[PDB]
Formats: sequence, C-alpha cells, structure tokens
Amino acid sequence: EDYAAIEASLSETFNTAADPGRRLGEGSKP
Amino acid sequence: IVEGSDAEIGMSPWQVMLFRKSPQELLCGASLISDRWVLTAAHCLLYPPWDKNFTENDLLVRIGKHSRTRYERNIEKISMLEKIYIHPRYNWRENLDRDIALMKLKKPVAFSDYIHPVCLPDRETAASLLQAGYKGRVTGWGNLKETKGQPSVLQVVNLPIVERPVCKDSTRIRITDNMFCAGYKPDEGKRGDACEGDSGGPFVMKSPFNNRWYQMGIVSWGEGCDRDGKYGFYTHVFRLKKWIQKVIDQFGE
Amino acid sequence: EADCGLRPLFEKKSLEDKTERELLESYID
Ligand SMILES: *[C@@H]1O[C@H](CO)[C@@H](O)[C@H](O)[C@H]1NC(C)=O
Ligand code: NA
Repeated sequence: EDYAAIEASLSETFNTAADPGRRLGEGSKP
Repeated sequence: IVEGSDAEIGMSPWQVMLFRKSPQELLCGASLISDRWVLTAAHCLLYPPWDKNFTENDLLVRIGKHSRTRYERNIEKISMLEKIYIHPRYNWRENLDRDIALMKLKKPVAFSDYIHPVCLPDRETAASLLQAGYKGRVTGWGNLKETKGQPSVLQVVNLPIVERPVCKDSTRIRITDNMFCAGYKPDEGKRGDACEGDSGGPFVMKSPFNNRWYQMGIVSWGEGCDRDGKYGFYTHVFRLKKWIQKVIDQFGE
Repeated sequence: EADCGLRPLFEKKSLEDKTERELLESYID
C-alpha cells in the first residue's frame, strides 16, 4: 500500500471537516 | 486554534492527526499514549445527528507532523487502525459527556525526535495541577477562527483552567464531572481557544515534580471559538483513566 | 511508557521551548 514515493496520491490541499464539538448550544451554525 | 502561535519543531511529539481516507480531509487531533495506542475525542468518530460514524477502514493517523498539508518525508509516520473503541456511555445527545475514544494501530510506531508518547496523569498529579488559574497547553491544526482560516503549521496556545462554577454559569448546557473548562475571562486581556478540527487533541501540563508532560484533557466542546465569556471544554482524562486502562489491558498493550 | 512525557528535542537535551515557562509561572504566582 505505502512505502515512500508512492505517497504522491496523498493530497496536499484538503479541507478541515466541520466539527460538531464547536456547534453545541449557542455555537449553532446555519 | 484561535489566537495561538506556530509550534516549535518537536514541541508536541505526541500530537496526532486524524485523517479521512475518502475524501481526504483533516478530521481531528489526537494523541499518542504508547507505540500502539492513540487517544482522541469520541465525537470525532461518532456523531449521529450529522450521520458521522467512522470505522477503522475509513481513517488514517499521521504522527510526527508539523506542516498541516505537506507530506513530511523521513519525519511523519502514517498508520492504519486495527480497532476503535468508543466509551459506551459517551453522550452525543446532549453535552458530549465522556467524549473519549481509543484507537489501536495495526503495527507499533517507531519513536523519534518527532514522535513520542505523552504521560497519563496519576491521582496526585491530577490533584496537584488541575486547579483554577493553572495553565495547560492545547495544540492542533484546527481553524484559526470561528466559522478558510486553516493554519499552515501546528498551532499552540497556553490556557488557564477555570473554576467549575464559572464554567457552570457560562453556559446553559449541563456540565459534568467528566469535563473541565479553560480559557481567559473577558477582563483578563489575553485570549485564545481551541476551534474546529482541534477536537480530540491533547490539553497538556508539565509536571514540576518530574518534568514530564501529562495529558490532563482532550479538546471536547465549546460554543463557537474564543467568544468573550465562553470557555473551551475538555474531557477529564484522569476521571476516565480507569476505562482507558481497562481497554488497553483487555485489547492488547 | 517509562519514557513518556519527555521530549527528545527538549527535556532530553535540557532545552526549554519558548513558552513552557508561562505554564510554570502560572503554577507558582
Ligand atoms: C456505525 O457503522 C458501522 C459500520 O457501518 C455499524 O456496524 C455500526 O453499527 C454503526 N454504529 C452505530 C450503532 O451507529
Ligand atoms: Na472565551
């Protein structure tokens, strides 16, 4: 699966997922 | 991390990145507690209202990292999970009580300058350091402010523990003994907080008794990030220490 | 681990990071 060079399939531009831990109570977002 | 700074190289060698396979994305922080075990927040893995239910094969962990995005050759290690264990009484319905999960690596990871486990607190360490006003340290690659705001490298902020009744009165959500809160108060001038994507990362304190770093908390929840009069809430690791030990013993050191 | 909590690039080399003093200061004063 992985060794060293084959990690050119690894993205270097990706988002940070929405985190529900910060959206409790008054943290709610639309 | 809101209002933090770039970490120094090797500052937090127990810091782990929880990475989604498809699509590729930063899920959460986490921490290395042995060569085989990683501690994180349950809600990073399981949150039914958002239809979040990650299994072993959905994820990877990246260890030894500094850059948020770059593959750090000869530095980071990428490991697959053998098994995930979420606290049976984790309370996703209300306040994320017992927001804790353990992940077992398929193979042991080798330690290095950049990869090294954190300590778990004993009773006396917890009684000594978990006091109002005493600062701990939070690290992560989460957002730089309340919802791009993505950092290029690992962020770090030092935050004071807050008295339980102030934590209590600051929110209408029910607080339990399995959490503690931290952050500056409005009148303190300084600020900072964990934020989205920092969840599951470690809140650490350096013991003056033996100069070891101990993980007292897991970044758990908050109402937004860095709001005046609000504080960050952390899973109380010592309170959950018995369950952690039970799991590791039963499922392999 | 018997080695937990001691950083190779800091404690093991007798170096301090730029802000750990802030933690210790909060414990004392
Ligand atoms: C989460 O997903 C897994 C795999 O699809 C499933 O086996 C498990 O029952 C789910 N957990 C719950 C109860 O939400
Ligand atoms: Na605040």
